[PDB]
Amino acid sequence: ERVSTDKHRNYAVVAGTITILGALGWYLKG
Amino acid sequence: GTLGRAIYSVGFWIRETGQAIDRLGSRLQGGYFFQEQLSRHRTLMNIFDKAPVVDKDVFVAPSASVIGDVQVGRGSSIWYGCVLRGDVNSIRVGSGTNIQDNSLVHVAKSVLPTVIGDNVTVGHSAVLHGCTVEDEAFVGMGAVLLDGVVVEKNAMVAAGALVRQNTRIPSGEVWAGNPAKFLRKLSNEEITFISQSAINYTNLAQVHAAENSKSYDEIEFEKVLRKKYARKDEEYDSMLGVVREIPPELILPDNVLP
Amino acid sequence: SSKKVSDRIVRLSAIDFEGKKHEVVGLAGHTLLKALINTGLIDPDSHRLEEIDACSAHCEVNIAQEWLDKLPPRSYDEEYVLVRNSRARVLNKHSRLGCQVLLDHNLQGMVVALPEPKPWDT
Amino acid sequence: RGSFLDKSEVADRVISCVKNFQKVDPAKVTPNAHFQNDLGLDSLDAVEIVMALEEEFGFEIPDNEADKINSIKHAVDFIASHPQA
Amino acid sequence: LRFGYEVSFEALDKGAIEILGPYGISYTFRRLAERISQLQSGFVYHYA
Amino acid sequence: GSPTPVTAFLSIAPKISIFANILRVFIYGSYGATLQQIFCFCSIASMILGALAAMAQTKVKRLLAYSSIGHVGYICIGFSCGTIEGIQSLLIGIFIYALMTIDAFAIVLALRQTRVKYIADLGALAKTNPILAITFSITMFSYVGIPPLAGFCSKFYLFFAALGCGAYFLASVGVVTSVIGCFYYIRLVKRMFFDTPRTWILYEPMDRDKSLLLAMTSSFITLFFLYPSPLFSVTHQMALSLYL
Amino acid sequence: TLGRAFYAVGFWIRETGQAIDRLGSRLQGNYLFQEQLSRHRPLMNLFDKYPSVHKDAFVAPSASLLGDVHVGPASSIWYGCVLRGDVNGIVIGSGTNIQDNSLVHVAKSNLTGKVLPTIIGDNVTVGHSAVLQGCTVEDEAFIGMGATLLDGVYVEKHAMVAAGALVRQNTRIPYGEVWGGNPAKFLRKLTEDEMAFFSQSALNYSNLAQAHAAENAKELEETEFVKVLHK
Amino acid sequence: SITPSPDRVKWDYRGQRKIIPLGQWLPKVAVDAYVAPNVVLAGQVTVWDGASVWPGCVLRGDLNKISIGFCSNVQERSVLHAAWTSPTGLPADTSIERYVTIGAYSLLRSCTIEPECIIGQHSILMEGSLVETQSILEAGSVVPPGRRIPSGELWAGNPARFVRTLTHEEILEIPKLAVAINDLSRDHYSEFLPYSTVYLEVEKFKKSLG
Ligand SMILES: [Fe+3]
Ligand SMILES: [Zn+2]
Repeated sequence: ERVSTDKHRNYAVVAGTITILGALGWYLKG
Repeated sequence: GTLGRAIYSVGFWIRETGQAIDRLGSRLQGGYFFQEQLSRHRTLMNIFDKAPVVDKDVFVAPSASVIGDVQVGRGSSIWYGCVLRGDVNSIRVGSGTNIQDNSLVHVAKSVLPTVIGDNVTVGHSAVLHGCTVEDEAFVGMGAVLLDGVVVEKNAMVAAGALVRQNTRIPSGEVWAGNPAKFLRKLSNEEITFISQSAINYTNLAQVHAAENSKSYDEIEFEKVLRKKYARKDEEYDSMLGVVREIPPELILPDNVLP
Repeated sequence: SSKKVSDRIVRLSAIDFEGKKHEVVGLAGHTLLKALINTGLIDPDSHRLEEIDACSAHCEVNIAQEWLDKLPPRSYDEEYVLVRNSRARVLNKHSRLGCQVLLDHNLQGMVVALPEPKPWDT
Repeated sequence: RGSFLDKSEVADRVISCVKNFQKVDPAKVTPNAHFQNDLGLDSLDAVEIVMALEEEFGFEIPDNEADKINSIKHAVDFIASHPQA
Repeated sequence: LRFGYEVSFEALDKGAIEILGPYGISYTFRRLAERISQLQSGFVYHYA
Repeated sequence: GSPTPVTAFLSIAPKISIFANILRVFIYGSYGATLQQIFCFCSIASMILGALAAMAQTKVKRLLAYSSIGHVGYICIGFSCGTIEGIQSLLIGIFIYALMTIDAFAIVLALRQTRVKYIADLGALAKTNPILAITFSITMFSYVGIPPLAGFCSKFYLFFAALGCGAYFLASVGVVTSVIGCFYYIRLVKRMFFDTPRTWILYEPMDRDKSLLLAMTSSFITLFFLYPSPLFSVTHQMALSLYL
Repeated sequence: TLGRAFYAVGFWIRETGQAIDRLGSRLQGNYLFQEQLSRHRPLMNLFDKYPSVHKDAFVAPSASLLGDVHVGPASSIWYGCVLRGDVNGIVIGSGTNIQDNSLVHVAKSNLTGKVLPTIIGDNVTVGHSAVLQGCTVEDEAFIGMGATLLDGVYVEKHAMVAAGALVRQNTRIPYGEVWGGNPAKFLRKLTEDEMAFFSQSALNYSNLAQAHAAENAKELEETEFVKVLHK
Repeated sequence: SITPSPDRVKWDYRGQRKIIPLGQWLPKVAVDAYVAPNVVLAGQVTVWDGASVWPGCVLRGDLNKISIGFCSNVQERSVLHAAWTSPTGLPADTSIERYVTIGAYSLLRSCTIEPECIIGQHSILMEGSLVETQSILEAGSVVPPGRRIPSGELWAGNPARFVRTLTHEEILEIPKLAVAINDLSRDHYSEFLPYSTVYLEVEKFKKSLG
């Protein structure tokens, strides 16, 4: 009732957040 | 699972932030803007404890506004934006007839009730104010019919014609002009064209009702199908061994095709 | 002095490549190419601008010698277009571009022939 | 070079084709002559005339157009106005 | 007054200068461009 | 004949690779005045006939092809001088021509939505799509070699390499060809801006993928004259590093 | 101006906030924002030209009041009406009626000349399909059905333009007269009985408008909402 | 006897859809063009760049194509329609070329309006009619089917009749009027965001119901 049922979209969102975190870490460490 | 719940919570936070930003922008507008609200417009309206009675096959457009004592028969059509409010009196619209878009079929007094017969067309933006139109007549686009006018069976009022009070349009006759002079005799081919137009517009009304009575899911599905089938490649289809036939959802009925 | 359109209507006929007889209706002052496009035997997207520069002989129509005497003769640009845009670089002596055929009641009743269509996409 | 047959050549060929019928006579044949009345022929004679004309000119005549070839002038006009002749 | 139009304008400005200037240059370049475009005959044999 | 993406790729990508190959096989390996003479004759022919044939063309793709031939002729003058400045000019010209060709073919693909075929098709474009008309006119003027735009930088530096080259004949032929071949670019600009055709061909809007690339390329072309030092230094370093 | 600059900035901020909201909705899997709903508003404003409508004045939901309309008390605007006052204002008095499918609009652009604001008085019927275009109508008047009134038309008190009449620019309809015809011309003088009929019609039509507003103010049908939503 | 349907929508919680695609025919609106939220474009409607479709009007090209050209203005509450074939045997699709101003209560059906035209309100153009280039029809003019309005002329009357020829200065003002209503349409356009906020209202309604 309060959960996203799309596994592919959830994996895409996880990958996008991981990408943002990795880019931020790369910028900070560079 | 837990990932879905976490993503839902993140989406809820993002949605709340977006709504807050939207409210801040609306406040910064200065209060001039009029926020868009729900429809508030009702197609069928019950007034004076007196409800419209429309058939199950009549196509009444959502933009059309029918109020009160309108009684519409089988296979009829009331197109977009047409107004038929029988509140001070009654409006009786027969079967197989059509009242085209942006038109008005109002009734007055409390006695000159509005009567429209069968297999009769009332064209675009036509105004009726208590007429008695018999079966298989033809009122053109923009024609305005005043109080107490009677149009006989197989009679034509041309486009943009004022027909005054108590005027009678005789059968097999055409009336045109601002004081509505006699024009012609409306020959047999013209009468056959009138009947064919009534039938064709009934079929068009059926198609329009079928398209307009679709919920969100059907609209989205047909939009996806139309977007995917909008353009086709035959070289790659032949290479793959596929045909890509048009789905029946986008197949328009042959009744409305030339 | 009612100023209708039936006076401007010019009715002519066209036999297309496979030999089917067609009836073509076009207004006076509007070109034979426009009349054929409205009829539907010429691809509208193939020829859009009614100009000699934009014409690549996709409006070419073969006309009878007894009808060539009723319309102005071919211009140098028209002859050049016909010569260049052809299977063989020769002049057909019976064909004229549909852009330069200005329809009129003098040409009303004219019979034309539509040759095999050519590709135009890229 | 050239897509339509010359009008004079078409007229001469059509006249010669008509002359090659046993029932007709060269005296009563004219460029404007009705097959049924002027030449004194029948329905089958007209049909055979149309078929002979189309065989000579090497292209098939549609049914309605052939039905409208009841005169030598009509035949000449149709043959001269057709690109497949 | 005659020199203003018969010689200076018609014979020189609209005459020799223009004939040997933009007019003749335009005509010669048009015909030369046409002749050059005639080379691209669309034949594989011609290209080879 | 080939589809428009195919011809765009053919016009853009192979030029730089083949010319770098030519530099590495001829300028380094078989460097000798006869090769520069061969390429001098080829450049003369390329410029002259490209201008002459593009003046007579009435199709956008064919005009682009002949413009590419002429600009290859200019790259060939840069090669046929075959010095440090000559090779640097060759590289500058290749970069500028690639940028301008990307711009022009992006605009062509933008107009491909409505199936543009002839030069007249883009007529009256200054009314329906104003900013597109100015962008394409800027591209055409860059192809011409008008100073404020990027094409003129490669142009005058090629001509300077030709003046230090000793090839006065080559430079004169190149500049006369530059004047001659301006006419069809000017005709394009006239078709967009000056003409008032009876009927107009309305063009559908672009995609963001082409729009961003076109905006970046047009900004680079228009504002290159404000800062050409990076490209000039890079090309000079490349020319110097060809040998040592 | 600074007001318009702030309006544009507010539009940018609202667009960004709505984009964030739609991003959150897509994260939640809620795609109902893609549902195309009618954006029609009964009262639509320009930058700083919001329409004014007094309370106890009926405005149909299908009616659209764009711009600088200034509806007064106890008046009516019916279904399908369009009231456009963006170029110049529309002033509408008290007790008047704008019947179904009517149009009261002000001229666009100044090409023809100065843009005349539209003025409609009190206790006046403004026709049943009329197309008023920047004219002035006085109190207790009866603009007829499907009547065209061009800019500069001045209808005086207790004056009637019959149905279908096309009153051209700079035409004055005087007291107690009826004008009709496509080249609008005088037909017959009015009578005190007809003037009393005009006033009584205005009053009873305002009463009918009050009844319509009372019936329309009812809460939206949850049954109908569920019927539309589910299949 | 008529049988009312119990499952009939008396309230759609959303007005008439602005775009009504019939079968595979999807109405097309240029991004530069402005169509008001109150309009109804059904079927084979094609509105090009710069068009100014004003509130309250309807364009039903289900029977045949309807085309609105560049900078063309169609004003409030007008009706546009088409049908198969015409009395003139010419194509019966409704075509309105560029720089054509069309008044409020114009009733257009199977018209062929050539570019740079002015048409007043309450003007009716029945099937097969064409108004040639650079022509003006004043308010209330009705043209019979198959009647044409010649180029460079002004026409008037319930039966269309020629009034006077048009001077060049008056002719040049038609594109100026077209672009003036185009500018007003652009002013109207800025008040609409790409996405409506009504979905928040429908979600609130759903939460209130459950
Ligand atoms: Fe042509
Ligand atoms: Zn009424």
